[PDB]
Amino acid sequence: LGGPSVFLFPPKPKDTLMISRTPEVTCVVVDVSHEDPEVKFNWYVDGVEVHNAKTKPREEQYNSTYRVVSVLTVLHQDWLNGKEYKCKVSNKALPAPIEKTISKAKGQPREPQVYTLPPSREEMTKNQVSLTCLVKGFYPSDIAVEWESNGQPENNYKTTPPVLDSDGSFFLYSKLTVDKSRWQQGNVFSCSVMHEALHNHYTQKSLSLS
Amino acid sequence: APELLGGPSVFLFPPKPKDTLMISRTPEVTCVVVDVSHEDPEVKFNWYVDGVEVHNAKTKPREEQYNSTYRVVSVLTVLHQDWLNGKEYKCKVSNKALPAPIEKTISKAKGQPREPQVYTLPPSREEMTKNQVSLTCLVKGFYPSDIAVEWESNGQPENNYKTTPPVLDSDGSFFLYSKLTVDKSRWQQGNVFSCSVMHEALHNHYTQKSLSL
Amino acid sequence: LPKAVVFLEPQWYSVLEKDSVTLKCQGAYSPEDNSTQWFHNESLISSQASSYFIDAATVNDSGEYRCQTNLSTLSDPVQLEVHIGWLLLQAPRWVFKEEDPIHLRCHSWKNTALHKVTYLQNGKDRKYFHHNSDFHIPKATLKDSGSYFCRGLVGSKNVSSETVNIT
Ligand SMILES: *[C@H]1O[C@H](CO[C@H]2O[C@@H](C)[C@@H](O)[C@@H](O)[C@@H]2O)[C@@H](O[C@H]2O[C@H](CO)[C@@H](O[C@@H]3O[C@H](CO[C@H]4O[C@H](CO)[C@@H](O)[C@H](O)[C@@H]4O[C@@H]4O[C@H](CO)[C@@H](O)[C@H](O)[C@H]4NC(C)=O)[C@@H](O)[C@H](O[C@H]4O[C@H](CO)[C@@H](O)[C@H](O)[C@@H]4O[C@@H]4O[C@H](CO)[C@@H](O)[C@H](O)[C@H]4NC(C)=O)[C@@H]3O)[C@H](O)[C@H]2NC(C)=O)[C@H](O)[C@H]1NC(C)=O
Ligand SMILES: *[C@H]1O[C@H](CO[C@H]2O[C@@H](C)[C@@H](O)[C@@H](O)[C@@H]2O)[C@@H](O[C@@H]2O[C@H](CO)[C@@H](O[C@@H]3O[C@H](CO[C@H]4O[C@H](CO)[C@@H](O)[C@H](O)[C@@H]4O[C@H]4O[C@H](CO)[C@@H](O[C@@H]5O[C@H](CO)[C@H](O)[C@H](O)[C@H]5O)[C@H](O)[C@H]4NC(C)=O)[C@@H](O)[C@H](O[C@@H]4O[C@H](CO)[C@@H](O)[C@H](O)[C@@H]4O)[C@@H]3O)[C@H](O)[C@H]2NC(C)=O)[C@H](O)[C@H]1NC(C)=O
Repeated sequence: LGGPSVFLFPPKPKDTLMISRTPEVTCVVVDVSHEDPEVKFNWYVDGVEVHNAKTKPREEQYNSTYRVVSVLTVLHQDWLNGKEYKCKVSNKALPAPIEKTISKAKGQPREPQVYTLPPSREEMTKNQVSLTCLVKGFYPSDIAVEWESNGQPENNYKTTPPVLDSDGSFFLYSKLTVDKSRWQQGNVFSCSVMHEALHNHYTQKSLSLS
Repeated sequence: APELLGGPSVFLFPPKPKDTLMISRTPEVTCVVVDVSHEDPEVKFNWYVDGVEVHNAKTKPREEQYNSTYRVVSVLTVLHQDWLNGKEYKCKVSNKALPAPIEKTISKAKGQPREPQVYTLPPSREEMTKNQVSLTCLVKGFYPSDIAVEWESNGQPENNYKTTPPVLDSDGSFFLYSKLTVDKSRWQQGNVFSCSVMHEALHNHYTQKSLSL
Repeated sequence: LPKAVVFLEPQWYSVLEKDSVTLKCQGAYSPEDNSTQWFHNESLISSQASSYFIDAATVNDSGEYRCQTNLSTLSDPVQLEVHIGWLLLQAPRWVFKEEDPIHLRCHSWKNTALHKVTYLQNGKDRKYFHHNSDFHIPKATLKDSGSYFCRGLVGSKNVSSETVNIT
């Protein structure tokens, strides 16, 4: 090999769900000499040239080398429908242009099932309490889960990364903590789940005592 | 074919947590070496237990081709206490196809060892609609990340289950969940199950908790 | 009687192992029996070759090399510095100052293919290269007082050269 390198990035998962968010696949080119800093980007969607579709570039200097960045905004549907996004970078010091395609995970998706699992008496000794919320049978792994406690974004709550199941789907927990008192003296919460399934790529499940 | 201009890399993997914790299990650390030169194979290793070599016994190759290049591995049966104590195991691969040898050194993570806490959680009512509920057991507040987990029902073990790897907890500790897939009935019919947790900070490197209705 | 003179081929005084070096003992010999004497650190060695050939350079082949003959006084000395590595920064001399383009070669063990090579001075990247290539300098300048060392990509793995002081 030897020459400029090219990396293609996809859009942020959450950006691809909230239509109010602007997705964008990014095509970075590194190892751009100071001798031939000319970088020609050509983008292609499902085979045809997107031309501009409003694609944007411009260069900067790091090591002692150059880095250019063209960026194509991805149309939600398109992206979600599995359209393939190709980026063709071609430098002068490049014997033949480099093509990089990226695309949303292939295969039919699956509606993530959410279940709130209250803490265990055995742990009702300690001062804090392990609230939990597993989500399983969803596909793909593109998911985010927060915790609305009082119309707020609670602090100390850890979530695990999805793990492949036997089906083909994935699952993941989300132990949310809270001082005993809180839950103790009867309070409520809910985990937020976002997948490319749910009515509006959104669903929430509540969990309190009783 | 595979051009290899470059020192066939080396990878060294630690031993399995259980094997380390069960005094009847032989934990072996392995030094895998890939990209071995067709025209320059077989390598000489060198294991340095915290300091000194250990040529004697503690050795085990057995070449084996692959993609289009060979692959040699060095197994080294450890010393439970040792390992579980901090012994830094070093491996040094030398192929006449490198300018010099490569030294990889792996050892048990350092930090105040922590005793876990296992809690078993019954599936959520809302899941009863399914033809398989999910017996879920947590495992919080422990360190290091090494640990094993299983499911005892009664006299004999389960398979249908998955576990997420440790996750650094907000308090420098660790944790995880292991979800069990049983059939609607099996659970409902009141059967009993046991989350089998193996870690170092255990009264006997073993604890438990049963889950029933 | 004149002194024999030892020359190097290639002209690189610092080299990697596996490299090939050749020490030639130029000069005149006696018409009656003309053997040459080579001296490694003022000591002999299989005495003959008008051109002692160091075929597979290793660390030990390092030291002061001198040569003599049936009609020459002990040659002046020549230093051969042999190192272990993937890369090596070469140059006739590191003590530079004026009117002379600083020639810096980044050499790779066994001459393997080196790419995306950088030339550094004080842990700072001074020059990048897509494919390995020597690092010269237009007009010598007093602003070249530092510590250099190159590094790049042999295949897909990184390699570096021991540091040096361009004085
Ligand atoms: C042809 O030959 C081989 C094999 O052929 C083909 O096989 C098929 C199946 C295909 O999947 C490919 O494997 C391959 O095409 C091929 O690959 C070999 O070289 C690559 C690198 O070039 C090796 O990659 C490394 O993989 C390890 C993990 O290895 C184990 O775990 C993986 C899990 O994905 C398994 O797939 C492996 O088989 C290994 O198995 C383990 O075996 C142990 C024995 O008991 C066991 O204990 C393990 O549990 C078990 N795992 C299983 C099965 O569960 C990674 O760890 C390496 O990553 C690190 O380096 C990369 C750089 O490449 C970094 O990006 C990354 O960050 C890692 O760096 C480490 O980061 C941590 C912090 O996170 C630091 O603490 C570490 O210090 C740091 N390490 C470093 C870099 O210093 C890496 O990906 C691959 O494993 C090799 N295969 C084999 C035989 O194992 C080979 O490339 C090909 N020839 C050619 C043309 O190149
Ligand atoms: C000299 O310097 C160059 C610049 O590097 C500089 O990095 C910074 C951190 C400095 O501090 C210094 O480190 C240094 O000056 C070097 O360029 C680098 O080259 C190497 C290869 O030689 C590249 O490595 C591969 O990187 C990819 C991806 O990396 C991601 O993560 C790193 C983590 O830090 C980021 O640096 C990087 O930018 C990548 O992700 C991040 O950028 C994306 C694009 O901007 C973000 O995506 C966009 O995000 C937006 C909002 O943030 C928006 O949402 C948009 O929609 C979205 O597209 C992205 O979000 C962000 N982080 C993420 C991921 O979330 C790796 O995948 C790859 O890994 C493997 O590599 C092997 C072999 O290559 C391969 O087999 C595997 O298949 C993988 O590919 C490598 O790690 C590195 O990315 C380059 N850095 C830069 C500038 O991008 C240059 O090489 C140096 N010169 C030399 C050769 O000496």
